[PDB]
Amino acid sequence: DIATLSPNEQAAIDAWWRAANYLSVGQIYLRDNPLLQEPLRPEHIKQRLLGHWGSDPGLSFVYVHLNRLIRRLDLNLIYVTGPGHGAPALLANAWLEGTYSEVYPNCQQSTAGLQQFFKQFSFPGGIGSHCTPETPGSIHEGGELGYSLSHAFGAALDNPDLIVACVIGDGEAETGPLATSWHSNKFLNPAQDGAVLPILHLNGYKIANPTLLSRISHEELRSLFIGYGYEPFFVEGNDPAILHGVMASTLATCVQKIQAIQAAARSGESSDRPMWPMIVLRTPKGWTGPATIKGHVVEGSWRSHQVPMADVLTNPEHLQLLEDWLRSYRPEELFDASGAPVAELQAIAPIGDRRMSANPVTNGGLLRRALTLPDFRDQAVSVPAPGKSRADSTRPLGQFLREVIRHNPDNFRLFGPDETASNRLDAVYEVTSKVWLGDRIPEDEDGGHLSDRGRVMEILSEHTLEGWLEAYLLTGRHGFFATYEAFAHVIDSMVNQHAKWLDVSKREVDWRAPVSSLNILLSSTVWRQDHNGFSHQDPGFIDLVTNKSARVTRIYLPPDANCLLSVADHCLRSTDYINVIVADKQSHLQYLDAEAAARHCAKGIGIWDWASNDQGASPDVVIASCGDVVTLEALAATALLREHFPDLKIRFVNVVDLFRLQPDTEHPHGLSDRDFDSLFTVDKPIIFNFHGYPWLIHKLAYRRHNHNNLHVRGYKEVGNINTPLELAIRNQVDRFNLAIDVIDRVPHLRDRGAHVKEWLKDQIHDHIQYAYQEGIDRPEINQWQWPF
Amino acid sequence: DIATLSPNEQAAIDAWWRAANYLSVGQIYLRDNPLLQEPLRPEHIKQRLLGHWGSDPGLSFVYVHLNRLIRRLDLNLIYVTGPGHGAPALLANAWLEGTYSEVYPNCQQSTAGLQQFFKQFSFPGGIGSHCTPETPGSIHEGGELGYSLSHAFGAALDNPDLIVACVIGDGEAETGPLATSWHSNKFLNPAQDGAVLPILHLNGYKIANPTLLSRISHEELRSLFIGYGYEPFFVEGNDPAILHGVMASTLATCVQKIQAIQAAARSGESSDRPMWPMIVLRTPKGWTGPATIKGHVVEGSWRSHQVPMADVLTNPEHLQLLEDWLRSYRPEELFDASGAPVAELQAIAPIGDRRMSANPVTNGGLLRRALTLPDFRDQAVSVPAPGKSRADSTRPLGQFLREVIRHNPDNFRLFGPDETASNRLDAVYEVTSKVWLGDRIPEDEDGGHLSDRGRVMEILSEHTLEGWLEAYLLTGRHGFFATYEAFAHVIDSMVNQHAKWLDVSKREVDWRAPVSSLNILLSSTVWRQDHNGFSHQDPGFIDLVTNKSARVTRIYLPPDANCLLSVADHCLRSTDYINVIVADKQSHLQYLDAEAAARHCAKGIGIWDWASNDQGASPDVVIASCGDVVTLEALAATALLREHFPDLKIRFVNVVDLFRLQPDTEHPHGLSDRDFDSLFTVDKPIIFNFHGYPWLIHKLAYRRHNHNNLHVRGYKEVGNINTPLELAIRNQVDRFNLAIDVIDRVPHLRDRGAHVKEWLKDQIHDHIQYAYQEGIDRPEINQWQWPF
Ligand SMILES: Cc1ncc(C[n+]2csc(CCOP(=O)(O)OP(=O)(O)O)c2C)c(N)n1
Ligand SMILES: Cc1ncc(C[n+]2csc(CCOP(=O)(O)OP(=O)(O)O)c2C)c(N)n1
Ligand SMILES: [Mg+2]
Ligand SMILES: [Mg+2]
Repeated sequence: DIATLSPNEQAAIDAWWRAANYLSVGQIYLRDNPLLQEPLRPEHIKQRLLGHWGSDPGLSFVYVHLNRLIRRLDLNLIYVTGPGHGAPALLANAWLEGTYSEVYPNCQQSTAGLQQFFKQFSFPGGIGSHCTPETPGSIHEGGELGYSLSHAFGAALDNPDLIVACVIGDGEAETGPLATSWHSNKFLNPAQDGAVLPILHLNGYKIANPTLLSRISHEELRSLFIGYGYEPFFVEGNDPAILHGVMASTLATCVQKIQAIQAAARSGESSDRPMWPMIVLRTPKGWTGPATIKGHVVEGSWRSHQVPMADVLTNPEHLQLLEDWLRSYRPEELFDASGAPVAELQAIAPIGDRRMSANPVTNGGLLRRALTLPDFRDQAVSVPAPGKSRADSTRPLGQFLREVIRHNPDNFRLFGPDETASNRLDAVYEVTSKVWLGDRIPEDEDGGHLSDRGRVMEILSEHTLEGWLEAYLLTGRHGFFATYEAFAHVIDSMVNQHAKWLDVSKREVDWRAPVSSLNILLSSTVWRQDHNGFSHQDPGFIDLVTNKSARVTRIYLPPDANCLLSVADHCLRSTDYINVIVADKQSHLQYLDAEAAARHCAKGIGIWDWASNDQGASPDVVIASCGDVVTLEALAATALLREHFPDLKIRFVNVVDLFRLQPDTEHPHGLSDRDFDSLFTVDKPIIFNFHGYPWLIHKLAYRRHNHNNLHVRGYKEVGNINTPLELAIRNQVDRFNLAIDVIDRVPHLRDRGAHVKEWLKDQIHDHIQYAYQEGIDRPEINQWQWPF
Repeated sequence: DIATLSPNEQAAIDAWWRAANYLSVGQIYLRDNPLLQEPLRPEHIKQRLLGHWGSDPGLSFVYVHLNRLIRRLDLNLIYVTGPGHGAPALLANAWLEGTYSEVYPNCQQSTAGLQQFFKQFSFPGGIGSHCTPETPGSIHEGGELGYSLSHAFGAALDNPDLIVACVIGDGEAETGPLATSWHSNKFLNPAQDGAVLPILHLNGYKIANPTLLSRISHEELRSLFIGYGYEPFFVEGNDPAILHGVMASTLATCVQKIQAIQAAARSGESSDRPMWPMIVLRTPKGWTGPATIKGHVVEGSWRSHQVPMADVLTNPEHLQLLEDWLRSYRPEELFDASGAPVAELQAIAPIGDRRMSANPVTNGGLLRRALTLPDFRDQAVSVPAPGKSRADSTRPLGQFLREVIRHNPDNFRLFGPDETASNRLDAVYEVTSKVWLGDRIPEDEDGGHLSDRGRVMEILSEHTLEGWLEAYLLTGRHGFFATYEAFAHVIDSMVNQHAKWLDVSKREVDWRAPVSSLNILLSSTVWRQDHNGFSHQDPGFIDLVTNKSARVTRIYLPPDANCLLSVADHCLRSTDYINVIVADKQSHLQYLDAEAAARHCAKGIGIWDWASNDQGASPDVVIASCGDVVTLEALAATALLREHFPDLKIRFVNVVDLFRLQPDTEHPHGLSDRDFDSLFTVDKPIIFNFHGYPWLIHKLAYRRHNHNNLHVRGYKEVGNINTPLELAIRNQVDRFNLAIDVIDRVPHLRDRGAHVKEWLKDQIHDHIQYAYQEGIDRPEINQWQWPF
């Protein structure tokens, strides 16, 4: 009889819901006198009110009913919260369960604890107004709307017994990212993955406008969610006495369907995509607060958002209304004399680790197991001569990722936006295929690698693809994101949200265990100009992640395949960083051996001895490169200069870890002044080729002593369509432009390099003319290799 | 008998479709011998193949059938293209119509012209592989997928007789932005707006993966689009003989419904939201190219994306197959001896301006009419004393925008992501309300401002909101975007796409008339930290738009309301810029009179005489500010310094136009070296308060002579929750931190300013302690005003 509830246990559910609402109101308003033992006075109210109330009753209404199902059916849920500004509702229920008392002993379950509990919310030196990392049992910050549903599916990607209850605000459902995330049920395998129970909180209003989904007809709303692949169940009303029975019955039915779906799939008798149940709530906005305030409707309206009454200190009448509002929950029968919840409320709280706020899944770092990585030197290419052998850069990486999948069959996934094949990572398909969970045709088997049990996630929407990965990591698993650099601006907002989550969890919150790292691989960079991607690519994503501190983000630009393996191997072991790896899929030169590449990545930046002209003497110029396309151009320029000026001494420096340039004061990761002055001399000119905007190097190396002698070339603009070398000429990162820049900077070459500079300009013109006539570069340009 | 088509006219339609397909293949592959008069040889094939073929037959199939309806029903369409990489299909049909010959006389309709026509595509010194601005009759670039449907609705926002046929690739429909854009039919008013006929090109595959929408059941697909508010019609098959009849019948029926919908709405007898017709195409991908190539299925598969055969010069067998492919269209009966389309094809082309490629709507600058702007000096606040009066900053702007709406009732709209009321722009509601076109309840009137004829567009999603505006501008109308700075990262990718469109159209394309400017207003900046927005706001959007050159983007940071009006007035007259206006909604000080604000905006950066300490003497320090919150702190610091050091001489410089700092060499807009050295002295230290990342100032003013003496304070990081003054202290942009920095930099104060520096530090500590105890700043901090 799970569907029906006894009248007495409905009272306990109702009492819990009132208590949660009372604590929600207290946090927003009160600063002292939590239990209204003495009459409310203006010194008890917070001066600045920033909390949100409109969505709080709805979140608490769902939370109390989910707790009922946990006690009876012994489930485990995590309750990903969409609105995010309904943080008071989550904290209030966590406090009642006892989770908040355990995590924060200061906010004890007593009258003194309540005063501290109310005081801290939305207060300086206290918790924030959203679901920040300080919130127990929270994986989604919720401040930026649209990513709640994708996070729900990410947390359920490999937890077969987990059920994720994601509450979505209708205002959030208008956003782009969330509209696609509904389709993510077609990538969820019932046999080996958990279930997501999305609940659409259709209160009917945003801050100031009716929501789109509330104002479409009931038939259209039902048809919309059937099209998404769900089976919608509607819970509508405004009377708690009726809604308690309806909500309990509907939730019980939905969970039975979810268990029925999983049981059939795991038995192997029904391997077909099911209609996942879904719940729609039509509760009024703020449907327990004041009805009218200033002659306007406040309950179930857009005015219920955040604070119904902002002016309470000034207006004594409003303060009386606020006091009447608190009394409406009848706190005298909810808390005992000491200030703790009465025995009635304690009896219906989940016990121990079953509590949604205390679920270990939310604090995923506790469940994180280190990846069993194979030795990457077994996939490294062979380079008997550096700079003379040619091989495909991403083929070794695909093989390495294939091995990682084999040895980590449950806690590793590969995320790629329909470009894993385009990125030349087909080696991963030799063991596992892409997960589809949809209908299949015979032509798919020949062409594509599709199966229900697939460790590679593919969908064009990079918003939901990024959402899956972030939730996957915060749950304690590992993953690798491989995409194009042209489309990195799409996930720009999501990376910022994840970046601030890691930063806060690392420093401010001490009970948050370290989660795995967010590894992003960007291929097909701006310079090659592949067939895919728009004409005007942009390396601006590298700039936007540098705004985040070096304590949370790392950027790597490996020059060849072996260095890519070392970077990939190292970054699969890190914990609390956003690693951005900029590689290129085209067949390039190979410079570093397996052992040499490993040492190079350990230093992050080093001098290439085979390319450097003279050791044991002071260099005349330091030529540095960061990317891998620009690395070839820098080497080609070095070959030209050494051929035309035999006595010129050149030191070649290649930098892989971009944040090594920052001084040691900014971060312990950066190079010290002595170490930096050793690589880049204190007085000789530095010619720096860089994949990306040339100014990013100036920002990092601004505090250095020799910054005034640093000359950076890099991406400026791209024409409509160009050959690989013509594009380099336009941005002046070409081999000839690099050689010309060296001649200008070196003092003793200004008079002696006049003849060579003229010849170099002729080469620039000659190659451009050939490009226009033939559309391709000369054969000796594509087949260039280190001559010394 | 529009539905049925005569057998003879079906032959003409088929002949046109074959001709369009033949030209599509020629552009991708051929470089000479366009009509295959001589046998195909490897010297005729392009060396590098970058064109896309998979989507080309589908686009041409729709295009030829739309042209049939234009001739018969005298419609006018624009054919917004979603795939974008199907550029060859658009150019081929433009060539056949004659539009391409007229716009580009070099590519004449002859054998010589065809050779030039094929040669230029995807070739250096030629057109690109996407729908760049060079493409006749194109408003959407299509390179970044997901924005096609929003652009279709933007183009029809005020053209009552226009019908927009938007073709959407199924892979694009997976993206987040496009999933929301389906709901934009609920903001389109049938009475006064055009219609959008979205066509879903469901070929079943992307580059390497089956598409999500193709693999859901037919019933789910139908239910999904009924939920979006459309009435889906399915056109399925692979035999052109049958599809020609079915496609013609379906298109004719859909247009009759669209005309029936508009006629009923304009008659006033049915003011209800209708079910807009929509079409789903299930044609195979590349369903006229080769069937098998290397033992794999190539037609109607993911291998048909871009080029079916990449190795043609190397493999003689593939070249044979390519030659057989071209012959399959039978070019001998499509082009005459001279190389022009036969009289049969010419007879079915639309005449003159009815051609979709020649429609003036696509080249919106031709239809652009200047906005009738009222004198902004009638909405200006009064400031008898600068820096002493306090007034709301956005209230005058809302009144000004209300006047603009009244005098421009047809070609001006205001776009706001459900924050116009929160942004304190309710003055606009005094004349026109928000457009809803959905069901309404009585509570809606009493509170919100909703009506079918509304000039304010409000949807929570910012991808579709930005998409509407960009299409609105490119169609020749005007608009104003008002949003929060915290959510500017969402429209990050869309702005870059619009930025490159304006840049290419301004320089490369000469027949593109100048469209109106994209005016973006960012309110509720990071410093105030209002209730809305996540805790960790970011001013990074300002940095990203600076990566674009100053020739396409402008950034303004007005300090008060009157300067905000002048900036808004000026930027409503500009044409080809992306104007970013960073204001703040909170009640601030007012510094500039209506006349003074006008002069200040004309110069872009000037010396405030009332705040400057001593004229006629060399300043000891130049204090500069950019934003408006930091402007108050800079003024407060000046008041402290002038109070404690009477003999200190301070020059106060306020900069509104950010790009004025760039040297005149970078752009003619920037200040000359003499002008810059006049404002900021050549040798005295400069203390620069900046709203945003402090390094952006260094990037702009790097080439200046006095850059080494420039010290920028700005946004660094934000705590979980802070008061307005505590946040400034953390970032050291506070008045006390500013005063301390001045004491350090000024050489003759480092000894005399020891006592004052200690007192300033005490003030910092004292205010922080009060904030922690009370949660609010001291009254004398909020009520500060210029004392001199
Ligand atoms: C993309 C985006 N647009 C706007 C906002 C501003 N915002 C913060 S909370 C909120 C309300 C969202 O409404 P809904 O999801 O219905 O929430 P509820 O009514 O349950 O509070 C809005 C618009 C945002 N955070 N992100
Ligand atoms: C957001 C985004 N993801 C991925 C890409 C890369 N891309 C460009 S075209 C394409 C194929 C998808 O095209 P589809 O919509 O299926 O069109 P059709 O071939 O049916 O015309 C892809 C993945 C992109 N440009 N933008
Ligand atoms: Mg809501
Ligand atoms: Mg497709």
